[PDB]
Amino acid sequence: TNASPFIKRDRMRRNFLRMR
Amino acid sequence: FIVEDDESLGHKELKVRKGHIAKLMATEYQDEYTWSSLLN
Repeated sequence: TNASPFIKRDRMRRNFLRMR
Repeated sequence: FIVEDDESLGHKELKVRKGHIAKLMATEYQDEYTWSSLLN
C-alpha cells in the first residue's frame, strides 16, 4: 500500500491544468 | 458536509465532488469561488 504519509499539491494543480 | 441518500451511482454519497475542490484550488492559486460562493 501507499498509506499516504506525505502529500503534494501543486503537482495536482498542474495535472488539472492538463485535465481542463 | 451534506449527503444525499439516493444516488444514480448507487448506495449513498456526499454531494461535493472533485471538480468543485479543483475549482477551489484554482481560485486559491489565482492569487472566483469563496466559502460563501460554495454555500449558495
